[PDB]
Amino acid sequence: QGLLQDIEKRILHYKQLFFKEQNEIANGKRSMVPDNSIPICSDVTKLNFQALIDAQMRHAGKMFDVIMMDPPWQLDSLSDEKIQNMPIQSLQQDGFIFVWAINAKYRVTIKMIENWGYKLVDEITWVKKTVKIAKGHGFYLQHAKESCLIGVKGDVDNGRFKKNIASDVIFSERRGQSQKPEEIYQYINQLCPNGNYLEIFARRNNLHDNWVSIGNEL
Amino acid sequence: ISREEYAKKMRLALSDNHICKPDGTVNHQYFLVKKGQYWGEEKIQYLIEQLEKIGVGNWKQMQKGLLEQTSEIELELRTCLLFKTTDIQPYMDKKFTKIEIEQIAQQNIEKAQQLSKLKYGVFVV
Ligand SMILES: C[S@@+](CC[C@H](N)C(=O)[O-])C[C@H]1O[C@@H](n2cnc3c(N)ncnc32)[C@H](O)[C@@H]1O
Repeated sequence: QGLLQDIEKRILHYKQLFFKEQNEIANGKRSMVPDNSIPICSDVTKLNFQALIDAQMRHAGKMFDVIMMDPPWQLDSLSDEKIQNMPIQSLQQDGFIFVWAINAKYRVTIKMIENWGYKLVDEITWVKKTVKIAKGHGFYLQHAKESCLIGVKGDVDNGRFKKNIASDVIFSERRGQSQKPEEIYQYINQLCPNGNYLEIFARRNNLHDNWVSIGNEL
Repeated sequence: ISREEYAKKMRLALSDNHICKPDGTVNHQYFLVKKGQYWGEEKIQYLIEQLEKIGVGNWKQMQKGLLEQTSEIELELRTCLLFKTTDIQPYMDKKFTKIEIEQIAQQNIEKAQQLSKLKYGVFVV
């Protein structure tokens, strides 16, 4: 198909973009990650949850007002007991906790946030639009949504948490699955604006301003 | 906005050396490239320093020492950035010095300007 000059032409072309990007990177090119995300790459197996405690408490008299997670359940295979052992008691003193629960673990998570001492009160429901419905193989029913369980503990009667401000229904697409809708952080803002946030088991696409994101893929 | 210094301090307090720049601002350079393929500032020093004594074309010899991981074949590829030339086939197999590199650039970076053959900050052949 006469392509020695074809394959040699793409090489020097592809090398130019490297040469281009590797220059822009040196020209102060901005990545998409906002300038207030606090990304921490670690494995929650080996992390010191007193280094994150001692720091935040010092650089902010508060603790975390909202806690997110989307843990990975063995069905990158993190065991059920080792997630239950993450000291979430000491990271959060007063606020809410948002944890995403797939259907195989929907009951597991309710047990999970209760041993940590919270109190189930709500559940966000993220239905999937085709662009307006999802098809998911379930053993008993077709799955068309994922749930994000909401627990709470402490005094939320402060003005720090705007009550009656967000819904339980979300209508985003299946963007880059497994990725969660960005509308959650907007809801966490309407609930609790300008506050200390935490998102365990997060990725590049989860970084936001004021969000402390922990995840071994950052 | 005090969230800036709060974001500035907490990044300094806990983030890996790569993810956070010494001043404390987010260093996007690591975030722009996928995975842990970002070439550490230390790694660049390591390649500059490994390359001069070992020499170009010694990649089979080159991989074994300085870069603990198996480096991508790129060592040829990255070197071009140091030498400011799209085709290092002229410089290949010649062992160089750690100081010689920059002199090579200024001439080619100048030549490519009078040759109009300068793109992306590196002499294009
Ligand atoms: C199901 S995902 C959660 C993704 C998240 N929903 C998001 O916003 O995209 C699981 C992620 O947890 C992170 N992770 C996996 N194992 C981990 C571990 N053992 N310790 C810490 N983080 C881990 C990895 O990024 C993996 O990408």
